[PDB]
Amino acid sequence: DFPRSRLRFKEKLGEGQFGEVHLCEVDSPQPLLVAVKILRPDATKNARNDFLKEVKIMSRLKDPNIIRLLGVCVQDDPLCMITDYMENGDLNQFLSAHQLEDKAADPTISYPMLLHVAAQIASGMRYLATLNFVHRDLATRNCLVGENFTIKIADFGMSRNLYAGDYYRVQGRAVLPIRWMAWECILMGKFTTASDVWAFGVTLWEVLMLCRAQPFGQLTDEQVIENAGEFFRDQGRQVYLSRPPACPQGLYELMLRCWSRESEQRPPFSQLHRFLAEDALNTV
Ligand SMILES: O=C(N[C@@H]1CNC[C@H]1c1ccccc1)c1ccc(Cl)c(COc2cnc3[nH]ccc3c2)c1
Repeated sequence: DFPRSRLRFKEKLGEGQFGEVHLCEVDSPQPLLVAVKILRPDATKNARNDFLKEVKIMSRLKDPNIIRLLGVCVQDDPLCMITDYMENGDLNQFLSAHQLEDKAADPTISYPMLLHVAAQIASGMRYLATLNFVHRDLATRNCLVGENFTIKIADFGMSRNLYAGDYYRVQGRAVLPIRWMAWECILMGKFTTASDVWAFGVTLWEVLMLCRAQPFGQLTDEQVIENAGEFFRDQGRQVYLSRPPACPQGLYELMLRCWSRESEQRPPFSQLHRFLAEDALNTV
């Protein structure tokens, strides 16, 4: 374990339902930067329980493209959770700050780098699928960026003010990221690896949009939920995200497969990874 006194708190990186995250320095790792989650100052008994369960969940996750648990604070110390610090933060904010490189002639990013970003996400999801672990909230806002466009999948919950518009809230119900959700999730509220594939399709759409636009952004929440009904009724009235400017038709057809009505017809993450890492390179 690790002593809290050995951590040197530098800045606040975020705040959630049952904890808050700080950038810390460590001078005796056994000047190293890490991210540390601690209880909120109004921490309840309920929050502490959720914190302990989060540690158990994160102890499971061991993959280059999933955030990893480096340690926890000592038994006697106030609770903390330590992970790698991803120095470029939020993938949504990161991509937002770039535009697609102009081949003919302001930080930019190339189409092959967008493929590399998306492939890393697919590799992380491929790993989670081997654990039969369902993410339930895959989106660029839940991905983190490190050095050299390294991507790790995380999950920061559904309460951040910055992304409030990405969730549909009804009193007494689970909060729902409806614009990322497969039709069967919207109608029947249950999540699978196949619905993670659907969300990956939307996440891939985000990446190729350079996070410039909300999925179905000109449709209301009510219209997005009704669209799920049109998938169910299967009478050809359902609608899809449009092809991003940066997205070749061949890659768009991959995305459309992620949004297949039948869960079994959606590509597995192994197929998605292969396409993004290899096939798509002839579309450059
Ligand atoms: O995502 C976490 N927890 C989810 C929720 N439950 C299980 C787990 C999960 C992982 C992966 C997939 C699904 C769920 C989580 C927990 C603690 C900490 Cl400190 C961080 C890292 O925060 C960082 C690291 N670098 C940063 N740079 C700039 C900001 C920033 C924040 C993330």
